[PDB]
Amino acid sequence: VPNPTMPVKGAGTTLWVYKGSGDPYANPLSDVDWSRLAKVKDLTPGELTAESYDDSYLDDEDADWTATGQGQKSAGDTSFTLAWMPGEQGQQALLAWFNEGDTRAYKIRFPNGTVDVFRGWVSSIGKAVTVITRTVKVTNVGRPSMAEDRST
Amino acid sequence: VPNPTMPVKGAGTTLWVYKGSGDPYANPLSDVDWSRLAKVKDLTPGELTAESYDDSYLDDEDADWTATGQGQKSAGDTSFTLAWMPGEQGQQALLAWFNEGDTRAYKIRFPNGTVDVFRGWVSSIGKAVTVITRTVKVTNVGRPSMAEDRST
Amino acid sequence: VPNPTMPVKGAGTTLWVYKGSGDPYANPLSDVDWSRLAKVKDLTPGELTAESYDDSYLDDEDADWTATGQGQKSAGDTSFTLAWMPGEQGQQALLAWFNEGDTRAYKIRFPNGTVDVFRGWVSSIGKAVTVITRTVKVTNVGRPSMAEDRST
Amino acid sequence: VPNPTMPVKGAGTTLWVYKGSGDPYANPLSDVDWSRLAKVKDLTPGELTAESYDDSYLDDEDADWTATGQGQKSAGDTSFTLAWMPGEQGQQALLAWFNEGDTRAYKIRFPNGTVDVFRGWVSSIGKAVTVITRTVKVTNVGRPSMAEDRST
Amino acid sequence: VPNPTMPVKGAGTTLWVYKGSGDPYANPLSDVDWSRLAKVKDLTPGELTAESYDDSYLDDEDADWTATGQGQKSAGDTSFTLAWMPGEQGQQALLAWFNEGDTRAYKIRFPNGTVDVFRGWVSSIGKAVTVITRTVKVTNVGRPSMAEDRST
Amino acid sequence: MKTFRWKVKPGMDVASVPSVRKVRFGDGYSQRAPAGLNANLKTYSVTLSVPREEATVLESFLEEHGGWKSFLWTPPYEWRQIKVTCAKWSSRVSMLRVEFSAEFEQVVN
Amino acid sequence: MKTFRWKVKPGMDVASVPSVRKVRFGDGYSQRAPAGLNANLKTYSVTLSVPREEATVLESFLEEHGGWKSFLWTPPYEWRQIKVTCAKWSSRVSMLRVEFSAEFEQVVN
Amino acid sequence: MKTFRWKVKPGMDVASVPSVRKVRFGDGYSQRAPAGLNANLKTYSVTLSVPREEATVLESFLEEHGGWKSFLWTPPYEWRQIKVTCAKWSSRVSMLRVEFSAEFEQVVN
Amino acid sequence: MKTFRWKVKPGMDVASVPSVRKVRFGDGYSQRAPAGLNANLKTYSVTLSVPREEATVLESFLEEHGGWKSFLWTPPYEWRQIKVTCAKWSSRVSMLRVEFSAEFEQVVN
Amino acid sequence: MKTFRWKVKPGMDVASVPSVRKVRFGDGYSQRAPAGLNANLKTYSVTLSVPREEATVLESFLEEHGGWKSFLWTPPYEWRQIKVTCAKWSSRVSMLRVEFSAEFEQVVN
Amino acid sequence: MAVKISGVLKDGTGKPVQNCTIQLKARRNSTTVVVNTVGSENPDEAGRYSMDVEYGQYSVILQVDGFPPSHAGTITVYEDSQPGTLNDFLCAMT
Repeated sequence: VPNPTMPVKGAGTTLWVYKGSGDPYANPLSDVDWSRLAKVKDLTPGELTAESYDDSYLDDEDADWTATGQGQKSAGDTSFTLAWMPGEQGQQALLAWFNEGDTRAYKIRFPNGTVDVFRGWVSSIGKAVTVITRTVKVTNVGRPSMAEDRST
Repeated sequence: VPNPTMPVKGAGTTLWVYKGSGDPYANPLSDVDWSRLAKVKDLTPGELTAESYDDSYLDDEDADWTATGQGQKSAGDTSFTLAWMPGEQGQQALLAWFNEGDTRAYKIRFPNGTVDVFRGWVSSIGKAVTVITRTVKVTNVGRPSMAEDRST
Repeated sequence: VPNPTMPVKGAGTTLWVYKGSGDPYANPLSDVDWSRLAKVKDLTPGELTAESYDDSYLDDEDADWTATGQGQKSAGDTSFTLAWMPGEQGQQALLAWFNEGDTRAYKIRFPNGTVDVFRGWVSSIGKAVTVITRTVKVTNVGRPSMAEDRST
Repeated sequence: VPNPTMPVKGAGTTLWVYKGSGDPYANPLSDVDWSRLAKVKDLTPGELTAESYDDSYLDDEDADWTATGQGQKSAGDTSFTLAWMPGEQGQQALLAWFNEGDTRAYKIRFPNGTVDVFRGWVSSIGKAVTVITRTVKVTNVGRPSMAEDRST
Repeated sequence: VPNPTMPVKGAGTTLWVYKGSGDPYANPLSDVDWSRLAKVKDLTPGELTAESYDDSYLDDEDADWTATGQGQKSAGDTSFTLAWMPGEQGQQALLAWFNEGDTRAYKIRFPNGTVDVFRGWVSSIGKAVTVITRTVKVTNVGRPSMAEDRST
Repeated sequence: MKTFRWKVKPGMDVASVPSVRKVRFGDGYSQRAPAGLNANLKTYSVTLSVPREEATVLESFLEEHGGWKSFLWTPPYEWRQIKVTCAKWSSRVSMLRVEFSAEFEQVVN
Repeated sequence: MKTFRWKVKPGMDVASVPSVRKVRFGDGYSQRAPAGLNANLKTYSVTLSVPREEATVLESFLEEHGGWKSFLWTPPYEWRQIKVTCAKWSSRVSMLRVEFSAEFEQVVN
Repeated sequence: MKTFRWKVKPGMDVASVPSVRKVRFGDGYSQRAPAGLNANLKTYSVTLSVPREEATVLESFLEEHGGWKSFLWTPPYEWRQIKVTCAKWSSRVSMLRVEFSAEFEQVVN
Repeated sequence: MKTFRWKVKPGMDVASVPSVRKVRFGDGYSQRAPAGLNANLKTYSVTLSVPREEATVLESFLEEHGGWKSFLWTPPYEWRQIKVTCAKWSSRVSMLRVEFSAEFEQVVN
Repeated sequence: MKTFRWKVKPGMDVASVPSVRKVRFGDGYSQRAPAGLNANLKTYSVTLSVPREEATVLESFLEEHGGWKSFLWTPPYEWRQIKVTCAKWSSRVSMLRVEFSAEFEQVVN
Repeated sequence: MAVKISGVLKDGTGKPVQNCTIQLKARRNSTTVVVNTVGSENPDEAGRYSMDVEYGQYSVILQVDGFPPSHAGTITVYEDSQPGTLNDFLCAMT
C-alpha cells in the first residue's frame, strides 16, 4: 500500500516531462498531459543548497565567535542516465528541447505516491558504447515544490 | 547505567529540534518541548575550529621560529542522513524551516546521559533513489554550550 | 534486425572519416565515399554541453532564488584508441590530417541502424609500448546533426 | 628495560599536560605536577619544517645550479584522538583551555624513557558517533625541546 | 616476419641515441652510428598535442555554437626507466649530455620494422633503491618525423 | 513624458553628495548651510543585459530623448517616482546578449 | 539632537592628521607649533549592511540631517561621545541586503 | 567609396556621448538644448584576428584611406549603413595569427 | 621627553634620500655638494598589531605628543637612539585586534 | 650604413597614428587633410632574449649608433625594408639569459 | 462583457491609503485580451476604485510607489460572476 510514514525501497521512481500549457504546480498528481521517460538506468536528483552571508558585528557582546545567516538559496542539478532510445518520442522531444533550449517543467514520482516537480533547462547529453546508454543532466531555475508542501 | 568515566558504544544518540520559545540553554535535560527526529541513518557533528593570527614581532630574542596565536574560534557544520519520511511532522517542520530560513536551536542526546546543544540554519537538502534517504546539512552560528559545561 | 524501440548492445560500432567533397549532412547513410577505420579498441563520444548566463533581476517578485538561462552550447571532445596500423591507409590519412590541420567531418555508425556525424579537428596523438595502440582525440566545431534529426 | 640505542615498539606512549606554574623545560622527567590523558586511540606528533630562502647570485662561479639556504624554521601541528569521556578532569580542563584559549605546554613520554615537550594552543575539537571518540589537534608556538637535547 | 597491417606485441622496441654528425632524418633505418640503450624497464613516448584558437565571429551566420580552430601544435615528453648502470658507455653519454645540456636526436625501433625519430633535451634523472633503476625523461623540440612518413 | 520600464541587474550603484556651504573657523565651529533647497540629487549607475533582438529597441528609445529630455523612472523598491536623464550609455555586444552600462542622473522638474 | 545607533561592520577605518605649523631650517631644529586648540579631528569610514526592507529608513535619516547638521554617535568601545557629520555615502542594492559605505567627519560643536 | 567586409570578433565596444548645452543653476532647472542636429556620433572599438598572410592586405587597405578618407561599413546586425573613419589601429604579431585592435569614429558625409 | 617601547611587527620599511646639490656641465663634470651638514634623515614606515584593550592607551600616547613634540625611540637592533616625530596614523579596527600603520620621520634636536 | 639581423621574440607590438588635419564644422562637415605627405610612420616595440655572452655585442652595436643614426631593418614578413632609429632600451639580466626591451621608431631618409 | 469591480481600499488600521496603483497582468490570452498586457488604475483620495474587467485570468499588482509589486493574488473571471469588490475575488475559492 502506497502511503507515507513508512520507508519505501524506491522501485518504480517514474519520470515525466510536461508537454502542454498551464500551471504545473496546479495539480501534479494527474498524468493526463505529461510524457513518461522509459527505462532510466539511474537518477540523481538535485540538492537545494544555500549561501551564507556575514553577520558578525563589532559591538555585539559575543566576540571570538563567527556569526552568519542564510540568503539566496538555489536549486541543484538533476542527472539521469537511460537506455539510448532514438525511436521513442520521449528523448526525441528531450533533444529538440535541448537544441531549442527553453525552460521547461518536469516531475518525478515515487512508489510512495508523493510527487515532486522541478523546472529548468538541460545542459548535457552524453553517450556510452558498451550497452548503449544516454546520460542527460539539467539545471533547475526558480522555486521548486517539494512533496512536503503537497502533503500539507 | 548511564554515567561517564566509562566509554560508551553510542547506540541510541537521539536527535531533537527545539520548537517552543525561551532559553534552550536553560535546561536542555528537559524534553518537554523539543521534537525528536526518527530513524537517523547517519550523523556527523560539527567541528569547533579556530583561526591563527601572527604574533611574531620584529623586535624579539628568539628568532628563526614562528609564533602564532589563536583568535576567532568558530563552530563547524553538522550533517545527518535520515530515512525519507514525507508523512512525519518533524521533517515537514524541518523543510518549512529551510524554506523560511531563520536560526533555530537543536540538540543531540547520547546514551551516556548528557546532551549537546547547537544553533544554526540549514543550508543543504539531499535525496536518493534506492532506499530513499534525505541528507540534511546545517551550519552553526554563535557559541555552543558543550556537554562539559553542563557536567560541572 | 537493426531497428530502434529495443535497446542495442552496440557491438559493431564502425567508425568512418569523410574523404570526398560535398555535404556530409546530405546523406550519411551512403558509405560510397567515406573511409572506414579498422579495429577500434575503445571509443568515447563527444559531450554537448552548454553555458549558463545570469537572469536575476532587481524588481522580480520572487527573490532569494537564483535564476540562470542557457546559452552558447558547444560540442565536446571525441576520443578513440586503435590498433597501431602503419600499413593501412586510414592511419596515414589521419596523421596527414593532423599534420596539415584542417576541419574535417566524420561519422560513427551503430548496429541499431542510424549514424552520428561530427566535424572538427584532431588535437592529440598518443601511443603505448605494450601491445601497441594509438590514442587519438579530436575536438568538434560547429553544430552537429544527431541521430534524432534523421529519424524524423 | 627502558634505555636508548635499541628500537622500541611504543606501547605506552603517555601524554601529559601542564597545570602548575614554572618552567616546563626545567625538568620534564618528573610528573609531580602534570595531568595524564587517558586512553588515547592514535597520535600524530608535529613535524619541524623549515623555509627556504633564495641564495642565487650573479657573479658566482657556479651557474645553472640553484642555491637555496634555510631560515625561519617552524614547529608543526600535533593531533590525537581519545575515547570521549567528559567525566574525567583531563579533557574537562582541555576544553576549558580551548574556550579560554591560552598557550600551554605539554609532553609526550615513551617506553624508551625520554620525554618530548611542546608548547602551543589547540585549534580543533572533533567527534564521532560510532564508538564515540574525540579528536583534538593543537598548533605549537616557539621552540620545542627535543629528546636529543636531554640525552647529552 | 616483421611487416605492418597486422598488430605487433612489441617485445623488442629498442632505443637508440645519435652520436655522430649529419641529418638524423636522412636515413634512420641504418644503425651504423647510433648507440643502443640496454635493458629498459619501461617506456612512455611523448604525445603530439595542439592549441585551440578562437574563431567565432559577430556576423557568423550560425550562432549558439562555439567555433575553434587548431594551431601551434607541439611535441610531448618522452620518459623511460631502465636498470641503473654506471658501467655502460650509453648511460655515461646520457649523463654527459644532460650535464652539458644540448638538443640531441634519438629514435625508437619496433618489432614491426619502422623507426621513430625525435629530437629534444633531457630534463630529469631519477633513481630507486629497491632493485636499482634509473628513470630519465626528455622534452622534445621541433618537428618529429613520425613512423607513418617513411612507409609512403 | 515617457516611462522607463526596463528591468535592471544586481549591482546597481547609487551615489549622493549633498551640496553644502562649509566655512571653517579658528578652532572649529564651522558654519554649515544647506546651499540650495533641493541640495540632494542621487546619481545611479545602472547595468542591463538584454539579447541582441531587442537591443536596437533600447538604443532607439535612448536615441529619442538624446541628452536633453527627462523621463520618469521608478527605482527598484524605492518610494519615489522620479525623473532622470542619461547621457553616457555604452554597450558590450559579444555573441548573443549585449550588456548596457549607463548612468542615470536625477534632475528636478 | 538625534543619535546614531545602527551597527557598524568590521573593517571601519580611522584616520587622523593633526594640524601643525611646519617651518624648516637649513638642517633640523624645524620649529613646530600645536596650531589651534582642537588640532586633530578623526575621520571615520563606516560600512553597514541591512536587509532591503530596512534600508529606506536609514536613507531618510541621512536625508534628514543632510550634510550640514550634526548628530551624536559613539564609536565602538571608544571612550568618547563625539559629534560627527557626514557628507558622502553610497550603497549596493544587490538582491536581498544592501550594504552602505559612508564617511563620518568629526566636528566640534 | 570602398567598403569594409572583414568580420569582427566578439567584444566590440560601442560608446555614445551626445552633445548638449549644460548650464548649472541654484536648484536644478538646468535648461537643456539639443545642440546640433546630428549631435551623437557612435564610436566603435573593433577587434579582429587574421592569419599573417592577409595581415599585409588589411594593413595596406587601412593605410590607403589614412586618417582622412571615409568608407562605408555596416555594424553587425545594426539597422544603419554608417560611414566611418579610423585613425588608431595596432596589431599584435605573435606566431601564426595577428590580432588588430582599431577604433572607428562615425562621421556624416 | 618620553620613549617608545611598543613592539613593531615585521616588515618595517625604511627610506632615505640624502639632500645633495647637483649641477651638471657639458660633458659631466657635475659639481656635487652635501648641502646641509646632516643631510639625510631616514623615515620609517612602521606597523603594529595589538588587541583592542590597549588600543586606547596607544591612541592616547600618540595624541599626547600631537604632531609637534618629539620622542626618543630605538629602532630594532640599530646602533642609534634617535628622536622621532609622527604626523599621520591610521587603524583598521576589527572585533579582536586592531592594526596601526604609521610613519616616523627622524628629526634632530 | 649598417643593418640589423638579430631575431625577434613573439609578442612584438606595432602602433601607427597618421597625422591628419581635423577641423569640425557646425553640423559634421568635418574637413580632413592628410597633413604631411608621408604622414604615416609606424612605431614598433621589440623584445629580444639572448644569453649573456652576446649581450656585450648587442649593447656595443646599439651604442655605436647612439640615438642619432639610422639603420636598415626588415620587419618580420613585411614587404618594404625600412630604416629605423631608436633612443630607449632596457635589459633584465637574471642568471644566464638577458632579455632586451626596446622601441624602434621608423624614420624617413 | 466586463464585470464592474468597485470598492474602497483601506490599510490594516482602517484608513484610506493614497498614491496607490492597481495593475492587472494578463496570464492567458482570452477572446479580447492579449498576454503580457497591463492596465493601470489610480484611485481617489478616499481609496475608491472602479474598473471594468474582461473575463479571463489576471494577476493583481499593488504598486504603492514603495514596496515592489505585491502578489496579492491571481483573479479568475468566468461568465457567471457578479459585480463586487476586488477583495472578494482574491478571497474567493479557486
